[PDB]
Amino acid sequence: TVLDSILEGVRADVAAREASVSLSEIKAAAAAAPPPLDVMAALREPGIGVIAEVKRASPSAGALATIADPAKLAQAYQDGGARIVSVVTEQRRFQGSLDDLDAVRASVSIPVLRKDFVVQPYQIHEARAHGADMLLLIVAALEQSVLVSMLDRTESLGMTALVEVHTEQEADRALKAGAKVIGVNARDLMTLDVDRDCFARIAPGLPSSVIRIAESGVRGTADLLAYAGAGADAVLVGEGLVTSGDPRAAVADLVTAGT
Ligand SMILES: O=P(O)(O)OC[C@@H](O)[C@@H](O)c1c[nH]c2ccccc12
Ligand SMILES: Nc1ccccc1C(=O)O
Repeated sequence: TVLDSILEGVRADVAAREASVSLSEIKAAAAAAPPPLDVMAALREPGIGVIAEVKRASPSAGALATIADPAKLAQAYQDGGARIVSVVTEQRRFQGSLDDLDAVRASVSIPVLRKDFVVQPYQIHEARAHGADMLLLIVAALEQSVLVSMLDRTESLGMTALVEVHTEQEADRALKAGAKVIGVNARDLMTLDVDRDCFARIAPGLPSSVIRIAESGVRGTADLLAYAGAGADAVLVGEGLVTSGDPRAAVADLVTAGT
C-alpha cells in the first residue's frame, strides 16, 4: 500500500496542475510538440540497452542525490552510451518534477521515458507536451479497463508504453492490454522488497516479439548480465547511477558489460 499512498498524492497533484494548465491547453501543447522518437527502434539496437534513470529519492532509499542539474546528469548518461534516459517526475516521494523532464529533453538526443504514476489521460498528454518518447504504465496501479485506455492513448500520441509488471499474472494482463514493451520490476511496489529473480520467472512466458526490460536492483555489471542471461533486451538502472561520482563512467561500465 506504499503504492496506494503514492497514487493518492499523485491524483491530488495532477488535479492541482490541471486547475492551472487545462486539459485543452495540455492537449494543444502535446499536439504542437515535435513528434516522439522511435523508441522501439532504439530498443532494437544491438547490445543490451541501458536505460539510465534520474531519481533524487525514493520510498525504499530515502534521499539518494540532490541532482541540482538533471540535464548534466542526462548528458553524462548519453555520453556513457545509455539507450534511453528515464526521468522520475513524481514529487512527493521521489522529489522529481516535470522541470526535470524538460531539462533532460533539451540536453539529450536519446529517447526520454517519463517515470511517474499514470492514472489519468491528463498525464499522458502532459508527458507528450514535455517531450517524453516513452511513458510508464504500472499494471499494479491500474484496473485492466484503465490500463487498456491509458495504453491506447499513449500510443495514439506516438509514444511507446513501458508496461511494468511484477508477477506472471500481471504480465498476462499486460499482453492482453496490447503491451509491446514489458518491464519487470524486481521491486515489489506494495512492500518494497527486491526480488531479482522476478524477471527470470516472468520473461520466458512472453511472446518473442515483446521487448523485455529488467528494472531495478542493478548494482554493477554482474546484475546487468544476470538479467541479460535471462533474456532482457534492456536494463533500467537508477540508484547506482544517481549516487555515482562519475555517472558517465558508471553507465559506460554497464553499457560495455560482458565485453
Ligand atoms: O534505483 P534502481 O533500483 O536501479 O531502480 C530504478 C527503477 O527501476 C525504479 O526507480 C523504478 C521502477 N519503477 C518505477 C516507477 C516509478 C518510479 C521509479 C521506478
Ligand atoms: N521505484 C519505486 C516505485 C514505487 C514505490 C517505491 C519505489 C522505490 O524504489 O522505493
